[PDB]
Amino acid sequence: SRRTYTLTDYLKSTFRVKFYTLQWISDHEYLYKQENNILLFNAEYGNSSIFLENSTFDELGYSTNDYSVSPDRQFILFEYNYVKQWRHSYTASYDIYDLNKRQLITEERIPNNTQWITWSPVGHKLAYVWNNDIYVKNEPNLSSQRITWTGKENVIYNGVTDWVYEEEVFSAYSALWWSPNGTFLAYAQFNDTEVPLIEYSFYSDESLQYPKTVRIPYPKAGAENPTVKFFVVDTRTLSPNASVTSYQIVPPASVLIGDHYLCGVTWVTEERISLQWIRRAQNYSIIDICDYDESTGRWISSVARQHIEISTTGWVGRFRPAEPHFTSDGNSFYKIISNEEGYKHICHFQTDKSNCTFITKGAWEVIGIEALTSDYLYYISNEHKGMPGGRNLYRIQLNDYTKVTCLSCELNPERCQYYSASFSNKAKYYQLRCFGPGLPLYTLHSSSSDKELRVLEDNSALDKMLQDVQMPSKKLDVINLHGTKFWYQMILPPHFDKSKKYPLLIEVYAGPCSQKVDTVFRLSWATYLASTENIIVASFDGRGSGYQGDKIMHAINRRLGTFEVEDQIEATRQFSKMGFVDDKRIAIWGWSYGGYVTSMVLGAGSGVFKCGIAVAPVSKWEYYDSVYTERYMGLPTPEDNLDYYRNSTVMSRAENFKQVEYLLIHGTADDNVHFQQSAQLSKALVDAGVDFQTMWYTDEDHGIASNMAHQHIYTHMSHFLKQCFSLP
Amino acid sequence: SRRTYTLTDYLKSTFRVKFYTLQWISDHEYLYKQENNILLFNAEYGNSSIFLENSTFDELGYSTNDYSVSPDRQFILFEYNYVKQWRHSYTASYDIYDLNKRQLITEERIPNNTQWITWSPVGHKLAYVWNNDIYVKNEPNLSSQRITWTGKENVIYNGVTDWVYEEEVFSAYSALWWSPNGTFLAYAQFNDTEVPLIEYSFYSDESLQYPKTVRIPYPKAGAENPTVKFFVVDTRTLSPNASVTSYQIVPPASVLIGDHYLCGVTWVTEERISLQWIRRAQNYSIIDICDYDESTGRWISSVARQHIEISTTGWVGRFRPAEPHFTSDGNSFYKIISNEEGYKHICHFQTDKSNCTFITKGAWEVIGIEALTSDYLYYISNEHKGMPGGRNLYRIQLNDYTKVTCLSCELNPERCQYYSASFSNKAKYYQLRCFGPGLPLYTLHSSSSDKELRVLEDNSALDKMLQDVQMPSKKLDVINLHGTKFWYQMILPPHFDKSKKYPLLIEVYAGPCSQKVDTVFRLSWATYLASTENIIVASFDGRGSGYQGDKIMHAINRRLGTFEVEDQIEATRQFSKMGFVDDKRIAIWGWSYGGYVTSMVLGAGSGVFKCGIAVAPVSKWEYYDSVYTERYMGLPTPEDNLDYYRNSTVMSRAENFKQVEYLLIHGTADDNVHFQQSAQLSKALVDAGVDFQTMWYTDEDHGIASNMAHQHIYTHMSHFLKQCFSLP
Ligand SMILES: *[C@@H]1O[C@H](CO)[C@@H](O[C@@H]2O[C@H](CO)[C@@H](O[C@@H]3O[C@H](CO)[C@@H](O)[C@H](O)[C@@H]3O)[C@H](O)[C@H]2NC(C)=O)[C@H](O)[C@H]1NC(C)=O
Ligand SMILES: *[C@@H]1O[C@H](CO)[C@@H](O[C@@H]2O[C@H](CO)[C@@H](O)[C@H](O)[C@H]2NC(C)=O)[C@H](O)[C@H]1NC(C)=O
Ligand SMILES: *[C@@H]1O[C@H](CO)[C@@H](O[C@@H]2O[C@H](CO)[C@@H](O)[C@H](O)[C@H]2NC(C)=O)[C@H](O)[C@H]1NC(C)=O
Ligand SMILES: *[C@@H]1O[C@H](CO)[C@@H](O[C@@H]2O[C@H](CO)[C@@H](O)[C@H](O)[C@H]2NC(C)=O)[C@H](O)[C@H]1NC(C)=O
Ligand SMILES: Cn1c(=O)c2c(nc(N3CC[NH2+]CC3)n2Cc2ccccc2)n(C)c1=O
Ligand SMILES: Cn1c(=O)c2c(nc(N3CC[NH2+]CC3)n2Cc2ccccc2)n(C)c1=O
Ligand SMILES: Cn1c(=O)c2c(nc(N3CC[NH2+]CC3)n2Cc2ccccc2)n(C)c1=O
Ligand SMILES: Cn1c(=O)c2c(nc(N3CC[NH2+]CC3)n2Cc2ccccc2)n(C)c1=O
Ligand SMILES: *[C@@H]1O[C@H](CO)[C@@H](O)[C@H](O)[C@H]1NC(C)=O
Ligand SMILES: *[C@@H]1O[C@H](CO)[C@@H](O)[C@H](O)[C@H]1NC(C)=O
Ligand SMILES: *[C@@H]1O[C@H](CO)[C@@H](O)[C@H](O)[C@H]1NC(C)=O
Ligand SMILES: *[C@@H]1O[C@H](CO)[C@@H](O)[C@H](O)[C@H]1NC(C)=O
Ligand SMILES: *[C@@H]1O[C@H](CO)[C@@H](O)[C@H](O)[C@H]1NC(C)=O
Ligand SMILES: *[C@@H]1O[C@H](CO)[C@@H](O)[C@H](O)[C@H]1NC(C)=O
Ligand SMILES: *[C@@H]1O[C@H](CO)[C@@H](O)[C@H](O)[C@H]1NC(C)=O
Ligand SMILES: *[C@@H]1O[C@H](CO)[C@@H](O)[C@H](O)[C@H]1NC(C)=O
Repeated sequence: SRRTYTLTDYLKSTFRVKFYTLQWISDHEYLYKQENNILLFNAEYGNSSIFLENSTFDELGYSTNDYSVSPDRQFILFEYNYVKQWRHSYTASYDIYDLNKRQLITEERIPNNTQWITWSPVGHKLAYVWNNDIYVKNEPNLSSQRITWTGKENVIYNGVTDWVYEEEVFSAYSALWWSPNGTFLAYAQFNDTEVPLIEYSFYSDESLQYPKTVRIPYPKAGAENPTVKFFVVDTRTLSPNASVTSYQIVPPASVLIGDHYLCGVTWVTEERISLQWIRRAQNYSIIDICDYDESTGRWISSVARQHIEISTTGWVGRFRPAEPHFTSDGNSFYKIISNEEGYKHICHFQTDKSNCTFITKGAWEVIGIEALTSDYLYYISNEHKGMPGGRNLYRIQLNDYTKVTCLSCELNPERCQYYSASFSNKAKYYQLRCFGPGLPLYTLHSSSSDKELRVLEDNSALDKMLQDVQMPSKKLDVINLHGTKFWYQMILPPHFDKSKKYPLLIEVYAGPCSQKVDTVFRLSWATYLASTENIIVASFDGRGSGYQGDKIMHAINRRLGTFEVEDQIEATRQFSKMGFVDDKRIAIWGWSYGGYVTSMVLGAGSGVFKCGIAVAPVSKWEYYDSVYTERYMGLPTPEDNLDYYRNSTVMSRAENFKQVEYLLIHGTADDNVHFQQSAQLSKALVDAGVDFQTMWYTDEDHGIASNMAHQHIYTHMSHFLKQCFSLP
Repeated sequence: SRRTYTLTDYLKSTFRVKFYTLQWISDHEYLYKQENNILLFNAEYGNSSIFLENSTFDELGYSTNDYSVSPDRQFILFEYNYVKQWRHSYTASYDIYDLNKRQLITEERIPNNTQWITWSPVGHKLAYVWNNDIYVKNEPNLSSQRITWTGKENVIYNGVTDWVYEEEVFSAYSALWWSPNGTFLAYAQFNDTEVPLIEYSFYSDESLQYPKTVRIPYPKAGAENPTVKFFVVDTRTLSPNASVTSYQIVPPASVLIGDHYLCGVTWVTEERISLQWIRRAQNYSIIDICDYDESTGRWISSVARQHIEISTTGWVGRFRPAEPHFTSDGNSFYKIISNEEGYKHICHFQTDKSNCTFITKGAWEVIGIEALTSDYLYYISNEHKGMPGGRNLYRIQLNDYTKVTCLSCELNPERCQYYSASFSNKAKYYQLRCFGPGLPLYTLHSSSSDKELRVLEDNSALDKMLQDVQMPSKKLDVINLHGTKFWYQMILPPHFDKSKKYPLLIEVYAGPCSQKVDTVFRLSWATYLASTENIIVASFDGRGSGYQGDKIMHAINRRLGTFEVEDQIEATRQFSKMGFVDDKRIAIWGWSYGGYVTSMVLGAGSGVFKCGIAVAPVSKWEYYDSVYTERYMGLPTPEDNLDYYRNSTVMSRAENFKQVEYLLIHGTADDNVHFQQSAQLSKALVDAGVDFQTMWYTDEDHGIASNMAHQHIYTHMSHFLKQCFSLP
């Protein structure tokens, strides 16, 4: 008999899952890193030529973290000195190389500690942020022109997001957007003057005698939020002895009236820009299409060019409103919005008309719009086979919504049921990325007749390797809760014995619009637990989960910690009846919202779970950030939703932990879910005379992802579970 | 059958040990709190009368935390609104109550948040500290006179100590001293301007949305230290419109030359004061006796009145240089110093001459000088039976040092071997306090006849309750390590069967001048471990331990973490050979320095210990305070002792932890041994791939003493030990 997938196999990634990352640079060509050099492929034929010899990297005096070729191909940025900040943010040093002269620009260099940098969409202009201010370099070798003067550490950010905007609104650090042709440079200014500071200790290397205190303007629920300003700069007049020509665009009056967020920016044409704003409440957003007035430099908005989007049952969009996809000429756009029935579908809008027309419909949802031509619209949805945890690429005819074809559905039906796509510049070619249920598969296709063209990466090596290991099997199925069909997944140990009662581990996320059940292939900790430790690992998507319509997703609106926690319990009760499950050994674990749900479940007193592990959990919503929290909970005031904020804390269920074995884990430098959350929960448990276990991870943040900490937590969690399940 | 002493019995103090706290107020009277009344006792004839009826307390309107009667018995101070700060410091509100007119002073009340307050030694003058400044009230009903104007939060302290002086030098918050007749008020001023701040999070009550950051000027080893100034205020001129008459006394040149500490103050007569100073190196201290010059108001210092004390093998004194005890006239004094053999004994000094004469001698040590009269000196020593862990009261005739009597040695030889004493004014009577090995016994005696007069408290009630429980016995004995005899104690389970093999827990402190082996009776966690769980708990005092001469104590000078750690290992190795120890089940635990030694031992790779628990340990000397650390280690510089600071960290031993089960515990609000110490240690263990267990305690300080935390830590450690010993 073979061997099993071990914890070390997981921790050291002994079984490599290959991928194929390419960067389109034209309607038919893409850059790809092979053996350290940047190759240039011609999708059409498959022939490649060298674009940058690995040799050039060696001659640089540092490790190249990332590269970015200019749109006209005359220059390339070299990113080094990478220093991570939050989830997307970081600082770095940059060198600009001249691909013509095949030399390295040395005059007027990009500054040290640059916060963000980007080429214009055409040519080779540059805009970057340094010390919270924006700078523009029209030519690599020329000196930069300062765009903003208000930048102030921890107070005013120009061109980059503050903490909450990076994490909860844009999911990006960048807040700069060049116009299609480089005339205009739009940017947002964030003002955190009145945002309270979260403070926590950072111990750093053993050599530091006194700990450092980290301070971050971070708006917790109901607190003062950062304010925002959007401007469009006319770069044509940037001159050393000239002022900066910029125009401030404000949101329509229906949002300007109170606290709001800027949630999206889309350039339509050189003279048309679409701004998307949302009220602080987040159930009311509006798109404002503004046109440039050549005679005054103003950006004008009109009531006819404005489009509202609200939600009466919940919040708008999944984590933010979906983005508008404009036609080439900008006279109309396609965007995903909720149906009359609550399902997210593509609607066609006239830029200056309010009524829109849905072009897709059904008891399923469009995930996103991937590409748009004059003739077609390509999108991703979970329509196929009615499985919401599946994803496929579809193409619909614009002049006939009856003609919709599925480009990926039948390519490899057993191996591939979960895809994402990447199209070349005018959608003439697309790369399909299959993430499971079988081994990932990357392939290239021509939009003309949808020919397979060629395989880019098929993971044959991993496949050869895995046939010698006793892998667990993954099965998806459905169970009915309160008249609704909900999906679950179970990772089952190899050589499954129906007569044996296996211990069961429930892995949970369960946050609003979460999806823990899908057909994605993963080599994870659960793979190990099932393969070597014979533990069945299962996940369930109940009320509050996404991609199945707003009736399901919005079910937990204003009441986080109720129906989603309850469904995890009821679903587990059903699993516990299966003959091959040892109902006396059921555990539950989760990270983040999953840690919160795990804790609420253990504190429910259901008698269904023997033990559980919460990693970096929210323990009280008033401790989490304003943007995410308020979106689902409203404000913690008696006039709004205070009662539901107060009875949804983990601390309120403290007494009930006397019935279970609990492991609470948290990184001390978590800037996201503050260590404070676990500190407050451990204290209430201690105050209740409840015994449990904890594990802090010094200086680790929300991902507890440094190499050693990562190995350590999974090793520590595996020992705790084995002890809970009486496993040798 | 019988009950055993349980964890709950320990945690809830079911078996109460009683004591008898009294306050001498004259040569033959003392106050005592009984049934909440303040009683006035007459030692002569044993009769008693009510000094303050408890009715008074009931009429107050707040919980009276404590009280202090004025020396002339006309007023009484009531302390309420007590709020603890560090180990000795706290703030409170105070009412003054007139005993004659049995009414409460309501005019010119003492301010709230007062930091320290004390009556003058005679009369009823008051001196108090508020907002870091000193104030004097000549009468309870009169407005106070401000004495200092430099008070400043976290910077300048007048009349009270800063953090390090409080914890390591004075072992008190108070820094003011009235002269015997109340003429002068001396006080020290501490300047923390250049002391770095230790910063850490305090989460507070669950309702606090954002954690607060605590900041304390705290000097770590080798860092900038607080500076001090000493003044004597002539209180006779205090008047609403008069300036403050004061004189600054500076240390002698030999100490003034560099960083130093004021370590003690002793009023000799109304016109003579003794200041004791020590160099930052702490192997050099000097006593400077200053005389008041009536014609100029200054306090004059002279070389003939200066006395130097140094140490060539280590530091001066035990934790500070011993204090001088002056005769009534102030022409000579008695003080404990190390003799030529390295044993601490009483030397008689002439105030204006440098040579002294020893009045005690032998291979044992004087612990302290308790009282002094024109004809006798009373002291406590461990001479009896040659056991360093025993304590007795002796009286030596001043005109004939060969004449010494032991006053407590034979009162109750079996029950009482560890005494402390408290003498009335002029040493006419003394209360004797017996702490073990039997149950505590408090007695009152007459000094003229040395008759026992009466038993104040004999704990006969506790004795009765304990006859019904299976109590463990405590045995003290000796072993030889490298040719030197050292003491150890073992708490043995009831019905100790010399033939069975019991698990063994080593409880360690082992810091410089520590004494974990004594004849004190204690109802502890260990009592429960022996009585209920049948675990032998042992302690051992090896190299570095105190009360056995400098050769033993100074053995670890400049090398903490070496010999005392090795001695714990070798002694246990010998214990494991005694026959009744299950060598497969030996553990070690300790708090503070003991937590440090516990960790160094586990990291030694001796294979002797299966597991250990360290509570709030030091992990690296450079992280601990300057006063304590430098005393034994010198400076962490390559010029001085850096090499020994560097290889004495627990982290340097991380790799050896892979062989043991370890539990690391620390309170997050520990202001003494910063959480940073365990946080840096766990980070090193994670980095080395070591699995271990952790337990933080939210908002708990160095004592992890809140009621619920106390129960929680011991319950958690019991579970861990029992699991390590395979005990159900
Ligand atoms: C205020 O003072 C009066 C005394 O003047 C207090 O009354 C005394 O209270 C104590 C404590 O309850 C009584 O003692 C008890 O005696 C029996 C022995 O027979 C013993 O079993 C108990 O353990 C305890 O020792 C004492 O007899 C009683 N004395 C008088 C004169 O009544 C009163 O309690 C005080 N007020 C408060 C509320 O503290
Ligand atoms: C950032 O926002 C703050 C408001 O919180 C602005 O501060 C105000 O500025 C005006 C004009 O300078 C003053 O009259 C107010 O007293 C300020 N209020 C506060 C709270 O300071 C600040 O000007 C904004 N900064 C930018 C660049 O827009
Ligand atoms: C907070 O309180 C609400 C209202 O009492 C709880 O909602 C109820 O939950 C029970 C389930 O035990 C249902 O049977 C009721 O119908 C619910 N009432 C409402 C108004 O919907 C809610 O569960 C509590 N939240 C938490 C996290 O405990
Ligand atoms: C730090 O290093 C010193 C020097 O090597 C250690 O002291 C030696 O310890 C060995 C083994 O116990 C003895 O045999 C040597 O005689 C010691 N040398 C000296 C000069 O003392 C010391 O133990 C180390 N400190 C720690 C905590 O490991
Ligand atoms: C838009 N805009 C600007 O352009 C601008 C500016 N501040 C400056 N300078 C700051 C110090 N040097 C001189 C002024 N300029 C540049 C400028 C202004 C007017 C004429 C020429 C150049 N601010 C604060 C601004 O908001
Ligand atoms: C398991 N889990 C989560 O829970 C989760 C999550 N992403 C989010 N949010 C969207 C991105 N930014 C804010 C958080 N959460 C929800 C959450 C995280 C932490 C605290 C509270 C809620 N992901 C990607 C995830 O895998
Ligand atoms: C010793 N001494 C003092 O006495 C003193 C003082 N500061 C004051 N006052 C502060 C505000 N009111 C007036 C001055 N006084 C009191 C005082 C000085 C001179 C005559 C009368 C009263 N300082 C700083 C000082 O060191
Ligand atoms: C067990 N243990 C200790 O260890 C200890 C101690 N007292 C001290 N020092 C003297 C008084 N105040 C400062 C510390 N330490 C030694 C120590 C404590 C914390 C860190 C490093 C050394 N006590 C009374 C004690 O019982
Ligand atoms: C550069 O490319 C060559 C093939 O063109 C390859 O053999 C070589 O390994 C590469 N250099 C490296 C190791 O970066
Ligand atoms: C591919 O080959 C064709 C010739 O058929 C050539 O024109 C084209 O430039 C090549 N592209 C690359 C990048 O190799
Ligand atoms: C801009 O101003 C600077 C002032 O030093 C001057 O040297 C430069 O020539 C000016 N630019 C022009 C040509 O207008
Ligand atoms: C939007 O949310 C707010 C909660 O702050 C609520 O009061 C308001 O009625 C909501 N509007 C809609 C359309 O439901
Ligand atoms: C004790 O009795 C003596 C006389 O016998 C008396 O002077 C004294 O005041 C009494 N003490 C008390 C406090 O009762
Ligand atoms: C405190 O010390 C600083 C130097 O560290 C000095 O500047 C300051 O004046 C001192 N303050 C007092 C009141 O002694
Ligand atoms: C002190 O001076 C004040 C006025 O400044 C006056 O009212 C008061 O009477 C004076 N007190 C004395 C003791 O002279
Ligand atoms: C006191 O310590 C210093 C510095 O560590 C040392 O140089 C000196 O020799 C010591 N003094 C004596 C008398 O040992």
